[PDB]
Amino acid sequence: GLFDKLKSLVSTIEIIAPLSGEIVNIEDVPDVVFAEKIVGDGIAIKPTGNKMVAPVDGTIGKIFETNHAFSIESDSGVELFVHFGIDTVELKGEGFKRIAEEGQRVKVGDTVIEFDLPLLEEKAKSTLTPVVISNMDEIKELIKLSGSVTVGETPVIRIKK
Amino acid sequence: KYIVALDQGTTSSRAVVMDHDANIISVSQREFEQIYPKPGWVEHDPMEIWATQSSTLVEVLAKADISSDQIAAIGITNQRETTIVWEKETGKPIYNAIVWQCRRTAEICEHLKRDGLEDYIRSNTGLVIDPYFSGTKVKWILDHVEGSRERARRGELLFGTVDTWLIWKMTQGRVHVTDYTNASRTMLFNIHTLDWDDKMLEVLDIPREMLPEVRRSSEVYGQTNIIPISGIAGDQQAALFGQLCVKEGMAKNTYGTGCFMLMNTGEKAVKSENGLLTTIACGPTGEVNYALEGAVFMAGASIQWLRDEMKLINDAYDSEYFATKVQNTNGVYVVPAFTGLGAPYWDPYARGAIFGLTRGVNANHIIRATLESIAYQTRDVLEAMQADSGIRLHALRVDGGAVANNFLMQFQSDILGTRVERPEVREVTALGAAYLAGLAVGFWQNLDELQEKAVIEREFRPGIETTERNYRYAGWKKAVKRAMAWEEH
Amino acid sequence: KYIVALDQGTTSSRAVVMDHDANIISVSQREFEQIYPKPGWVEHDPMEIWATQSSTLVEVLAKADISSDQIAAIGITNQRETTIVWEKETGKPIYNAIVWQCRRTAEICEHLKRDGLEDYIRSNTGLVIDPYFSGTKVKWILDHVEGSRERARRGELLFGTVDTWLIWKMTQGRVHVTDYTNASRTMLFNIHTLDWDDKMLEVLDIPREMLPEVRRSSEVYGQTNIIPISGIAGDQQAALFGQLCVKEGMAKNTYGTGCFMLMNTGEKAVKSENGLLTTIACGPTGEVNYALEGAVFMAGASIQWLRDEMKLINDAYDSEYFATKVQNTNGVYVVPAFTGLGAPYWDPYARGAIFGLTRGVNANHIIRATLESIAYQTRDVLEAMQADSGIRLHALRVDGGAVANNFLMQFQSDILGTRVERPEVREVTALGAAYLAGLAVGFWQNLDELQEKAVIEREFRPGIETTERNYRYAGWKKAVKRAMAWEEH
Amino acid sequence: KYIVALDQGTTSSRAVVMDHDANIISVSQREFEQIYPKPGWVEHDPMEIWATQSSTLVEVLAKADISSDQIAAIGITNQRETTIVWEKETGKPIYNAIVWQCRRTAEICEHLKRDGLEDYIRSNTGLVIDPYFSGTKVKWILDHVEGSRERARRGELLFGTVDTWLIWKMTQGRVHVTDYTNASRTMLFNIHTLDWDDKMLEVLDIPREMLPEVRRSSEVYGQTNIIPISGIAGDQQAALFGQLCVKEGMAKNTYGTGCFMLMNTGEKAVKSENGLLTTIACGPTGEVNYALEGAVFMAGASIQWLRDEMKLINDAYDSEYFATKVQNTNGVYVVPAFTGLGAPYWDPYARGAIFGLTRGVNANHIIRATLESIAYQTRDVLEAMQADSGIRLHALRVDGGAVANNFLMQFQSDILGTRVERPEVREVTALGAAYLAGLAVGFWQNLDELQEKAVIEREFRPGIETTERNYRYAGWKKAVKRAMAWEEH
Repeated sequence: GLFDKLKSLVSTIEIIAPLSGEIVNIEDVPDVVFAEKIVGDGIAIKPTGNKMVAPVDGTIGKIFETNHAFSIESDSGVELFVHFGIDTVELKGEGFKRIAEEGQRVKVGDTVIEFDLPLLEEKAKSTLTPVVISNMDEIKELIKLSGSVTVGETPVIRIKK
Repeated sequence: KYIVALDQGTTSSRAVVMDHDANIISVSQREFEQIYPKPGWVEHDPMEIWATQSSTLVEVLAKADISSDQIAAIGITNQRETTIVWEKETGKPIYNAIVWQCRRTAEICEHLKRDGLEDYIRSNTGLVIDPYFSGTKVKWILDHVEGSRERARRGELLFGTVDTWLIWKMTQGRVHVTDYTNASRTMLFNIHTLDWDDKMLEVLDIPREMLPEVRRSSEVYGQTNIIPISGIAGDQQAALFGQLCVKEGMAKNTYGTGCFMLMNTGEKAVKSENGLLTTIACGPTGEVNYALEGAVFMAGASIQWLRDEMKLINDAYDSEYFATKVQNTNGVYVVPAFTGLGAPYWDPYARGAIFGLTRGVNANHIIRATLESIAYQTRDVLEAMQADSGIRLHALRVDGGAVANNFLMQFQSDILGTRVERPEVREVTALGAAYLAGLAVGFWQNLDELQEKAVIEREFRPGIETTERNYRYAGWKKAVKRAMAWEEH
Repeated sequence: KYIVALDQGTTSSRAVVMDHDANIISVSQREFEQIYPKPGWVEHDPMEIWATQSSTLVEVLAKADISSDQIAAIGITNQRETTIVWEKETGKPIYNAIVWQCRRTAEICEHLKRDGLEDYIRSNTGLVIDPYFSGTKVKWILDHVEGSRERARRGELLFGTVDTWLIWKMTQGRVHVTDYTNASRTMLFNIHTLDWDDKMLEVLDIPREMLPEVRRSSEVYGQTNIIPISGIAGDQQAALFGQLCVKEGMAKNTYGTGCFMLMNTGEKAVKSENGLLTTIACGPTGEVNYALEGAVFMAGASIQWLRDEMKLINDAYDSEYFATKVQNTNGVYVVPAFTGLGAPYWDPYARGAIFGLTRGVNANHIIRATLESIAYQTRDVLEAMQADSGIRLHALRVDGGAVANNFLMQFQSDILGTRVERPEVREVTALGAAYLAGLAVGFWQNLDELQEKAVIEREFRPGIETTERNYRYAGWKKAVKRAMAWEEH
Repeated sequence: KYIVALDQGTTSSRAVVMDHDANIISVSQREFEQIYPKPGWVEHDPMEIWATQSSTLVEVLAKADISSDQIAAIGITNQRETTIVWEKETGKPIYNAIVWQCRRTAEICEHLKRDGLEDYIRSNTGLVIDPYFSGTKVKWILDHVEGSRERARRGELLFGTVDTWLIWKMTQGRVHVTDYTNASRTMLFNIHTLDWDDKMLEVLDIPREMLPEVRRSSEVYGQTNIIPISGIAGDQQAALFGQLCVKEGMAKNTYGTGCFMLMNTGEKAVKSENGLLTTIACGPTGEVNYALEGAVFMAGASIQWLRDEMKLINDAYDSEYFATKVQNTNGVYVVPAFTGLGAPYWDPYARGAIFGLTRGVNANHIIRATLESIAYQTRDVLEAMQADSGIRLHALRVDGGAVANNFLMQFQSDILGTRVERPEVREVTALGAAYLAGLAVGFWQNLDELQEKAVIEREFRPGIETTERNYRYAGWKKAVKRAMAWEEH
């Protein structure tokens, strides 16, 4: 069964969880540009269910052509980068159906990419998904949350500007 | 007053006039032919190297109306390794300059290995048995011309890399001198004893009568009525000095004809075990320090091949425009092993190759792959550098003609996953030779009077595309493994 | 009266009007896009294949003011293998034509081998498990669209190679027919039983409801208000008929997009053991003969890549001028495996490559090496042909667009060390399909009324340069061994 | 639901699918040949115009899976003036479309002047005796084919500009209709009486039997099983509607093959005395308004000549890169009078010319001068516009394929010394024809529901270089005076 045409229980910048699962420290992410804050700073997520969603209300900057990752620009002047797993361009597409469009206006919770996690756990070297602010010069304070998150629902980061 | 620097490249001759506190007051570039007799072979005519480098010297001053009176000293930077043997009386070579690039002496090199002289030449020269160095190149000139090894002991003919050929023409024959950085490169000079190694000199049947007086890189060597010649250094070793690197762990990478990455290792000679060289470089006062080195033969020269031979671009500068019109190379790899590989691979038998071609691959996919191979070669030596030194670089200070290209610099920081610090005087090879010269004449007294000038114009950081750096690099290492060992022997 | 031939190529659509005793009275060519979704992939839009091939038909007649009344019959030649699945009611494909070139079904092909179905498909189809054939291409379309294998049995969708798509559009849906030469190519049709093989049809889960009525190559199949359609043959099998080859041991090589060499082997199916195909071709009256085949995927298409993608030449014809400005390729080899190799190698994983590059290699060295790889590929299949047949050819009768190039034809006879007989009507693919059509309508009654037309315009003989043919070819076999197996799987 | 627009250009065929409130949901472009029989002559094949425009229609819907059911209406925009005469039964032209560009009827034009019919044709058609209009082009087809003026009265052959040829092919022969904007262009139609002028029809011996039913631009004309055809307008008159210009003094300039500047002048026909045209355009509900017009024949077509004939650029888009590499044209002027001048000059005898060449003028100086002549031609009509209207424009609202070029747009505002307002949907010719169609079907009811969509993406202002605008323009007016009257007569 699938509940997408079914109504949902809706209800100082917060970055809402692009996907569900446990929040994991980015320095536990086994690729040093993430582990050492090089490309940006934020958190990681050990993913548990099949979609990747717009983490803020803003425009999609770019979806990588292999579909595993995307860039978003919030209206509050923030730029996030969500990348499923590590070295995931090696898959050449396998496991990822792109849903949103390259330069599209999205509101929070809007699906942007769907994925096939059973495949992706067998094949990708790591499934940990970095969500990082790549805009980090411009933001003054970065608060990092913990524990379980649910896609489109739970807050992961609190940035102040 | 001013300092004149005489920069003599692989493909050009540059002379630049400099005032007190490094301002480029005047410059002159003059190109000369590259001679290719056989495919693996490269060659220059020593007379065209002299014709351009002398006329460049007379240009810069005239441009700025200056002559003798105002110039404190003359420094010299030069392409390293290319051997020249000439006539002492006349001033006429018994052959063309065989270039560093040239692969003809690979046959000789193979015998030196089949003997067992590799652990010797490694541990006393810091070098590797390759066609690249002058050692074998002299033997070849000797073995092929008639008079040669008898006119040799009788003393009518002289050896020289480009630093000693240019001063012997500037002082009308008077002084015949090298400096330590250039002699380190010949494979005839011991790097610990700091004098010509004579097991080498034996093995290659070179008479010791041919050789120059090896001297410091900062010392008045003679005068010319061009007036004192006080600095000499191999071009990449003067680029390291121009970067003011000069201390332990300080490094640069120069993007010229080739890419040469060097790290100063103090007054210690470190043994490489990841394919690099142990060479000599200068310290803060022009004294022998050592340095680790990775040298890749083709880099801005590949961009020159697109333009002149291949005719795909018109300006070397139009490669940035066409490379950034396609987002990727569409699986295409250019391996620029036009004169062997070298780099960490050594192997003189690889020739150039373009891999993974498809029906929709266009010219821009080739142009971008050519620029991209410059950044993949830099990563091959950089990780050999880091595994050798035990130091991880957190920025790559760069210089050379090619760093003016923003796509290449950025692509470079994405594939490395490190920052790339570009300076605003980018061709620092003629500054390290001006500094070595100013110091020996008292025009400067030392490097701290010159800290201020190193001003980083731009710093490139790894953007989000750095996440694919190991997928793209793995493709290059497959491509390289197929260009290798093409030529038979 | 006249015969109209409808030649539908990989890259173009040609219709030619012919009078009694083969005079080309009128012709029309119309190009269409080549679609490349992924790198290894090739694709056409069936509607552009129909748009051009219909407008070409309406061109030729108008040019010569002719319509229906004067035309005895219509023959059809077509690019072989490219699968099309469309809608029976509407006349709308559920996907683009996946071309013969396209390599996407290599994954499927690998499973058919890991089962053990290679000795089966070899011995009952005469073919080889490759992405090249339509068998696997249909499975892919089926497996990827939604409705597919249920609309299949329910009979709403139809399979077709280009011969059956064009007639189903010409007879408004009425007749759905193949001929024997085109069906031999699909890997779904038994070549001994002469009907669809149903172990194959099982294995690839294709419903037998999709398939056309396989018929003779010379038979009225239906009428169109374009009037009878009486000849059908795969383009290379109609080139063999146009050459009037038709008897045991008679062969030709066509230089079109690819190079296809075929030898008629009578009413015997010979088993290849040197990498070739056993296919079906016509006899003197349009009946099933067999033929040996070597098919190399890139030949005039490589010359097309120099011109459109690579921009090195402007006219395909200017490749002769620039190729004969350099005397040799200076060690350079172009391996044109843009969509795998195939040829005698099969291996879908090789991509294109240019080897042995040096600093003085220029654009003309690349252009000449590209033309030279067409002659080295022809030699790879020709000696596989000779080792298979047990017959040595003492001349190579050739045809195609590329034989207009004298450098290539001559270089071809030097590397082969055999004569190369060129005819003066060079594009004989649309004559074999006109002959098959004239015969079935009584316009001709038989081939002997057409012997006279084969007039060899030029015969190329091996000049003194044939003495290096095995040094140059050995270089190619080294180059091919390095382009192989590039793509991972 | 959706509106389909069928845009048929001089060089291409475009069909675009549009939802409610103008979103481009899908688009299709398809190029076709330009035929040049003699030098001054231009020509198209009506069958290729139909072949591409029909296949484009079947593309857009398939791309977006849509067919008949969802489409409210079909609007039509077309290149104006090009005459077509075909066969009523068959649907076959007695000749190729003679294009608006084509100069063959200059001989006829010269007789119409030597009579004294210039004050007549000026004051009743708003036009000027030129080869540009269809009037003389029909006479030429008639006078050259055999049957012609007897099959004419007998009614077997029909006249048509591209709007009426496309609908006669869409309604299988049923409706034969023009709209007012397209008929205004033929020089056979009175602009005050709003019916075919029959002193003209006399003079050019055209039978009134050939002519279409002239109708409104917003009216259902017939249905097609493509379903109602409700909008028709000449492409530049639908660009003016797409810009929502529609009121007195509202203007635009479109940069397509040529540059056409038009200003709506209400329900008044203004007499030009500075070389312009008085034409018909639409009002807010699709009714006859008048408009002033300046038409220059070459603009994006010149950029197309650099690319295809001249081969200097590869992409029309690379002209911006190469034009902004030189800072000026180094005295060079390109006068693009490839098919006469026209513009304010009229004179069919001028051909193209490049002036003021020097030894150091390079390809970029030519490329930049070509782009610059587009902005100098726009200034020639703009000041003719301002001197005619008595209104000074304080911004130039622009559209077309060429406005994507920032150098041209900026250079345009510097030479004009006015702002240049660019919109973000730049190809508004297919929107004016969608609006005319939506309105007549009730899909929209009127223009105010569409104000919101005109959103200026960028406004170009005159930078400091506008200070030399009259020095640079004076050079152009010298260049134009020398290209004039080249061809003899």
